[PDB]
Amino acid sequence: TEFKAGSAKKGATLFKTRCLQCHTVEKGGPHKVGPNLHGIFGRHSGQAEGYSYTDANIKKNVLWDENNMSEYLTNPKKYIPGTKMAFGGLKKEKDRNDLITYLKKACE
Amino acid sequence: TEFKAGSAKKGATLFKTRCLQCHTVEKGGPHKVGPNLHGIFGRHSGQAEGYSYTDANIKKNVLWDENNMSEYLTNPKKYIPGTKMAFGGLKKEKDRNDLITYLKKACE
Amino acid sequence: TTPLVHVASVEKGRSYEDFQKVYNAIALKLREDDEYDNYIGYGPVLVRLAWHISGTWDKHDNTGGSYGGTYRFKKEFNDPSNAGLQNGFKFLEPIHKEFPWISSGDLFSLGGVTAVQEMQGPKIPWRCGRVDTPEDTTPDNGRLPDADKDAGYVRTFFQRLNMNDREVVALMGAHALGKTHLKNSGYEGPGGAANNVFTNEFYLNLLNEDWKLEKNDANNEQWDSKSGYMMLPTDYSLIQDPKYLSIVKEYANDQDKFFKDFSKAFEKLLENGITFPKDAPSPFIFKTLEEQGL
Amino acid sequence: TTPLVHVASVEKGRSYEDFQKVYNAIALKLREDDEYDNYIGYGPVLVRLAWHISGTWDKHDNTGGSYGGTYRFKKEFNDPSNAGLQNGFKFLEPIHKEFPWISSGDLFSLGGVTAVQEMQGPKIPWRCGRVDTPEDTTPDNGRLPDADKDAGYVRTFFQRLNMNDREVVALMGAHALGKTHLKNSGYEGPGGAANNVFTNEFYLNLLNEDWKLEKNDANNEQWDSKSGYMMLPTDYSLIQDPKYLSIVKEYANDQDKFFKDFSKAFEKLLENGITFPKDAPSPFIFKTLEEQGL
Ligand code: HEC
Ligand code: HEC
Ligand code: HEC
Ligand code: HEC
Ligand SMILES: Nc1cccc(C(F)(F)F)c1
Ligand SMILES: Nc1cccc(C(F)(F)F)c1
Repeated sequence: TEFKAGSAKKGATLFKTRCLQCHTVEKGGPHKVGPNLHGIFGRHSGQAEGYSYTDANIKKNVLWDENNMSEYLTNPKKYIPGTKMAFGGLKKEKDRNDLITYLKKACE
Repeated sequence: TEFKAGSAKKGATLFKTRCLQCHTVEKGGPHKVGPNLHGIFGRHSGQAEGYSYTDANIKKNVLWDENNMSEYLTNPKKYIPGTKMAFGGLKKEKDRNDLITYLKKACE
Repeated sequence: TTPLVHVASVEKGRSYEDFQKVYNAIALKLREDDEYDNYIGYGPVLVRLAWHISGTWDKHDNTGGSYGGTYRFKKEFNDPSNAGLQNGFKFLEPIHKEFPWISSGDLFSLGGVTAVQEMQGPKIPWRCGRVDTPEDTTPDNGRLPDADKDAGYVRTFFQRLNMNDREVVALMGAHALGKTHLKNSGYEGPGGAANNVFTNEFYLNLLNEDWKLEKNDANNEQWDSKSGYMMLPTDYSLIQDPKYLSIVKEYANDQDKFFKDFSKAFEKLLENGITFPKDAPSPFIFKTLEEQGL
Repeated sequence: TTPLVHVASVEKGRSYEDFQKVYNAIALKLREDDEYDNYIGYGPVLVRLAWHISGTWDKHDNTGGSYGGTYRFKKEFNDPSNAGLQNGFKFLEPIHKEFPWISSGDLFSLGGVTAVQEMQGPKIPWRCGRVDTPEDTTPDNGRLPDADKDAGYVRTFFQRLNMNDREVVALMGAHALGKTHLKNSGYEGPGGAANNVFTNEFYLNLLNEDWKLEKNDANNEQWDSKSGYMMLPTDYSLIQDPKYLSIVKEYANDQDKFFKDFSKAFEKLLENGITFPKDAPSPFIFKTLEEQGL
């Protein structure tokens, strides 16, 4: 795949430091600043029930996979103009591989 | 110091892949494309015995320490305009830190 | 005798392109050293640094201020109010080596401007020409504000920096960035979820979160929310004061307006005490890394 | 119906500034991903990719070439002579998504120009206008040269690309870059010590190294030196041929002249088969990251 593979332990520390303040992962986890991310892979954007998305996120209507995730996490406002996710972006490839690797298993 | 002691093992892998093709480090090691680097720290630039330097390396006359070595390795022809050392540069700080740490020990 | 005047003097032969490269070097090191402070990064401490070297100013006799770059001297460097700013100075140290021509004052203020812009904040116009002054011009400790105070104290303090209500509430929005560290100031915790992106979250959290006054592990009293956010007593006093409250509500509803006002007050903060000659260059607007294709 | 015509059409609403940003993105990833191929970096493989997409050109019917960007299709993708170029494609794909307005051909060729310049090579003027063409226009396999040949084969092959003796010897200087990999081509080893910095080393090592003809572990034969360098049989044929030899001596003695001739030949290579309109803009000379302080 275009997405290689990274460290799941490193990804975990990235998520807790840079993602956890807005996102929960486990099943039944509460919506916070951002939506719960369980089952995010294999789901179209803006379709988690209970969370109020921007029109931009919903209209984007992309099927989340390892690749378009990487693109989105690099620069969220560029991939989805008008999104309300206030994030600096993962500017390092390895960090993106590491986090997406962790995120895949964590949101099973 | 401004320079920090990094990983000597990582510095060794850095040296093997990016330096060794032009430099040896152990005592009395042969001159190749570039000068043998034994006792480089605390020695003025262009003082290795038997090697033919450029007159830009000599006229620079810098007392090599861990600080100005970091500057040199970042960009050789910027620190010493006219050197015949063709090397891209260690652009990452951690890489420089690691390599110097290895080079400190290896060139004793 | 006679009032102290600090005249902006451009570094010899330097122009916009020179300072854009200083900006870029700061911005790149920002992105490279992104692990600092549990991946908050160096952004927030750089704007706190610009504020602390500027916040020493006294309008009455033009002592202190960003002009002299006196933070490089021991007395100011070891000010208890500056605890934790060493990291920001260490950060800029290699930058100054690469650009030895730039004055300390210009480097510190540019650091704050660069950090704000790279964190997606408003563009902050910046002017060069600050000049290093001797060690004996270094301000005494105690000129920076204390956190354990009320709205009256805030208003009175900022009078010394020639700042009005609208200016102080705007500047205070910077407390969306980073966090308080127990080892540095005796307070602990972030003010919100978005810690290294410049937004109006400080104002929204101030009136949308439920706050409780508690004692932290240093026995200092701070306002805590159930979401895990904190506010300093001086921050919370902005919604106790009726005049401050109306402005807080304005910015909470209009981030564009907050950006405009912050940009003005922050530049004013960084330029307090400086006399710009009539033939001095127009202020610089630096391009971000993203604007350069990065 | 004669050779078909490929008309350069500038990407709608794009100019120098847009392509410089694509340049920067490629250039920044080149600096970041420094571990690839045991710290050689992606430079050499991007140069090879630019050459391989261009080297399919046939002057007689104007098939192949960089214009159509047909390497993105399976047939040209799995060309056994392109073994290893997948790494270059994967390097460029995230950048393609960042600037989806750019044609595949412009992107592949620009990668080559960026790699050469960022490896401290000469400036290479680059023109936009290549346009993506359907899959049925994809060149069949077998159009690229065989490395196990002599000077006569090399001279005749390059006539198909409209290159003369001086152009071919200049282009071949790029074989100072990177290395042969046994798993890709059946050949193993670098050609010199300076593997990811653009110099005239190819010509110097060709003349000053002691070469011996040997079998490698793939049972192919190559010229090896005791210093641990290798030369392909086609490369060594440049000093077996009298006309090639004099030009080789020339570039060995004068890197400046080599830089100038390589720049011309590489641009011509990347532009073979393309018809540029009268109202077409002048070619771009991109600034390096170093020049921009990026
Ligand atoms: C708050 C400060 C956040 C941080 C830090 C991160 N995310 Fe986020 N995220 C946030 C919001 C408010 C939204 C909704 C945006 C909108 O326009 O509605 C999101 C969205 C996402 C999504 C898409 C969810 C979906 O389409 O159903 C993903 C996949 C996502 N966020 C992931 C993510 C990761 C991996 C982060 C850190 C590395 C991260 N986010 C940071 C709020 C915030
Ligand atoms: C060839 C391709 C080289 C590579 C790769 C590296 N170096 Fe180099 N180096 C090379 C030459 C030809 C010279 C002499 C320059 C001159 O003008 O004479 C040098 C020089 C140095 C020096 C200075 C030695 C002195 O002043 O006595 C140092 C300290 C040095 N080189 C170190 C070094 C390191 C650490 C490298 C990789 C990380 C490296 N060099 C790469 C040739 C080449
Ligand atoms: C325009 C900028 C600005 C202004 C004005 C400002 N601050 Fe803050 N200050 C910051 C930023 C940004 C941080 C976060 C630094 C970090 O995360 O390392 C900070 C940090 C702090 C800290 C905690 C430092 C630590 O590391 O624990 C205290 C205490 C503080 N400021 C007090 C104040 C008080 C009191 C006022 C005014 C009454 C004030 N500051 C005004 C920008 C500002
Ligand atoms: C102007 C550029 C250019 C031209 C022209 C060119 N090459 Fe090379 N080629 C390269 C570069 C750069 C590499 C090293 C790439 C790497 O290290 O991944 C390479 C590598 C190779 C390899 C080894 C690839 C591997 O990974 O094992 C072979 C075989 C090869 N070239 C054959 C040829 C032959 C035969 C010719 C002409 C007769 C030719 N090339 C002309 C740029 C060029
Ligand atoms: N004192 C202070 C300083 C910066 C940020 C904050 C926070 F974000 F926590 F409000 C508070
Ligand atoms: N293809 C290639 C690549 C690098 C070096 C060489 C050598 F120097 F061997 F010619 C050839």
